[PDB]
Amino acid sequence: IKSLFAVIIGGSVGCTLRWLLSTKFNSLFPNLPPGTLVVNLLAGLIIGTALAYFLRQPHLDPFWKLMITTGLCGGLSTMSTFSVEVFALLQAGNYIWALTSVLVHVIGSLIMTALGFFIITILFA
Amino acid sequence: MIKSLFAVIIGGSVGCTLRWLLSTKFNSLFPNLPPGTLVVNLLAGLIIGTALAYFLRQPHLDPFWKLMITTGLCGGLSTMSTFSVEVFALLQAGNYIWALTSVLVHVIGSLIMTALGFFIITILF
Amino acid sequence: SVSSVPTKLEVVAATPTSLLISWDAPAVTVVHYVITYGETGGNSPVQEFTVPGSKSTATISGLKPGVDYTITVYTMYYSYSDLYSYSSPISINYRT
Amino acid sequence: SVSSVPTKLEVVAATPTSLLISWDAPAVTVVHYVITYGETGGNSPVQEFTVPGSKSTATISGLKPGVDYTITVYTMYYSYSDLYSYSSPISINYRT
Ligand SMILES: CCCCCCCCCCO[C@@H]1O[C@H](CO)[C@@H](O[C@H]2O[C@H](CO)[C@@H](O)[C@H](O)[C@H]2O)[C@H](O)[C@H]1O
Ligand SMILES: CCCCCCCCCCO[C@@H]1O[C@H](CO)[C@@H](O[C@H]2O[C@H](CO)[C@@H](O)[C@H](O)[C@H]2O)[C@H](O)[C@H]1O
Ligand SMILES: CCCCCCCCCCO[C@@H]1O[C@H](CO)[C@@H](O[C@H]2O[C@H](CO)[C@@H](O)[C@H](O)[C@H]2O)[C@H](O)[C@H]1O
Ligand SMILES: [F-]
Ligand SMILES: [F-]
Ligand SMILES: [F-]
Ligand SMILES: [F-]
Ligand code: NA
Repeated sequence: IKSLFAVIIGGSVGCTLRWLLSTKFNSLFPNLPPGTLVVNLLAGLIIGTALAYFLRQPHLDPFWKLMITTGLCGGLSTMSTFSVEVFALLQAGNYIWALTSVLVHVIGSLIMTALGFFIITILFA
Repeated sequence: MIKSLFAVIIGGSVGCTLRWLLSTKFNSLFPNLPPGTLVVNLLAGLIIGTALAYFLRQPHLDPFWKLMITTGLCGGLSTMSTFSVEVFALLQAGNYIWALTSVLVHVIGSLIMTALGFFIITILF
Repeated sequence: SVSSVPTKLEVVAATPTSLLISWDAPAVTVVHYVITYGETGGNSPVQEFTVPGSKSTATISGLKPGVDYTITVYTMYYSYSDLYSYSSPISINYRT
Repeated sequence: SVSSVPTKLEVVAATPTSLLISWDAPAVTVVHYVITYGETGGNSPVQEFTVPGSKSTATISGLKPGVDYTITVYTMYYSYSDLYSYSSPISINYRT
C-alpha cells in the first residue's frame, strides 16, 4: 500500500505534466510534436540521473526511488502517444518524418539517459 | 480544466499501477528483454490503435473518456523511460545484441500493435 | 486552437467536363483529404473521393457543361486531443 | 525473487603469485563484477577491482606464495525495482 501511493503520486504528477506540455506544445510542430518529445527526453534525463544517484545512496527509502522512476518518469514518458504520432505520419505518406520521429525519440531518449547518468557520475569527486 | 485533470489522474493511476504490477511480477523472468515492460508497451500500443479507429467513428463521445483512455491509461501504462534504462544498462553491460533487439522489438512491436488495433476495429465496422 | 480545415480552395483550371482544384494544407497532420462534389441545385447525388495527405490538388471529371457544382474539401487528420477526426469543410461554387 | 549473487566461485588455475578465478553469472543484467581479495590472516588490507559484466572469469596477480587468501565476488547489477544496486558477495578461501 505504501509502494502504491508512491506510484500513484509520482504517476499523477508525471501524467499531468505530460498532459499540460503536450496540449500546449504538440500543435506547434506537428511533424515531430515537441510536447511528446520533451517529456520523453526529460524522463530519459531524470531516470539517468536517478540511475547514477541511487547507486551511490544504496540506503535510500524504496518509496522515493519508486516515486521518481516507476511513478514520475513512468507517468511522464510515453511509448503509446509516440506510436500514434508515427502511425499517423505513416498513414499520411510522410515517411521522412516518421523515420525522423523514431530516431529522434529513441536515440534522443537514450542520449538523455546517458547524459543524466554521466553528469552525476562526473560530479562525484 | 479540473474535470480533464481527473481523467488524466484516474486513467494515469490505473495505467501506472498496471505497469508497476506487471513489471515487478514479470521483468526478472527474462532480463535481456524484460517482458513486463514490453507487454505494457505492446498493450498500450494496441489500446491507442483501437482508440484511434473507434473515436473516429464516434465523434460525439465525451472528451473525458477519450482523455482518460489515451493520455491517462495508455500514457500511464506505456513507458519510454523504463525502456531507456533497460537498454542503457544492457549497453553498459556490453550486451549490444540484446540492446539492439530490445530497441527493435519495443519500437517495431509497438507500431505493429497500433496498426493491429486500428485495422481490427476498421475491419469490424 | 490550430485549424484543421483547409484554406484557399479554388479552381485552378477548367474544361467543360472537368475541374482541377487546389487548396492550402492546414497546419496539422492530414492523413487524407476528402473531396466532395455535386450539382448545387440540390436534386442530384453528392460524390466523394479521397486524396493522400501529401497531395493538395485534385481533378474532378465527368461533369456536365454549363452546370453549377458545389465542391467541398475536408480532412481526416491526427491531433493530440482528438486522435483521428474529421475537420469541418471548406466549400466553393463553380459553374462549368 | 531472482538472486543477483554469483554462484560456483572457484579457482580454475593457479601460479604461486596469481589465481585465475571463475563463477556462474546470476540471472540478472550484471553491469560489472567487483572482485575483492585479501590475506585471510588478520587485517592485512583487502583490495578490489572490477571486471566487465560480459566476463565471468578474472585474474588476481601480485600475490605472495604460500599464503591463504579470502576472495569474494559481488555484482553491480540492473533490476526493475532497485535500478543499479550491489548484490551480496559469494566468498572462498585459497592458499597459493
Ligand atoms: C517498421 C515499422 C512497421 C510498423 C507497421 C506500420 C503499418 C503502417 C500502415 C500504413 O497505412 C497505410 O499507409 C499507406 C501509405 O501511407 C496509405 O495509403 C494511402 O496513400 C498512398 C500514397 O501515399 C495511396 O497510394 C493509397 O491509395 C492511400 O490509401 C494507406 O491508406 C494506409 O492504410
Ligand atoms: C544508440 C544511441 C546511443 C545512446 C547513448 C549510448 C550510451 C552508452 C553508454 C555505455 O557505457 C559504457 O559501456 C561500456 C560497455 O559497452 C562500458 O565498458 C566496460 O566494458 C567494456 C567491455 O564490455 C570494457 O572494455 C571497458 O573497459 C569497461 O569499462 C563502460 O564502462 C560504460 O561507461
Ligand atoms: C553521451 C554521454 C557523454 C558523456 C561521456 C563521458 C564519460 C566519462 C566517464 C569515463 O568513461 C567511462 O567511465 C566508467 C565509469 O563511469 C569507466 O568504467 C569503469 O567503472 C565502471 C563502474 O563505475 C565499471 O562498470 C567498468 O567496468 C569500469 O571500467 C570506464 O572505464 C570509462 O571509460
Ligand atoms: F506503446
Ligand atoms: F512521434
Ligand atoms: F524516456
Ligand atoms: F528494454
Ligand atoms: Na508513461
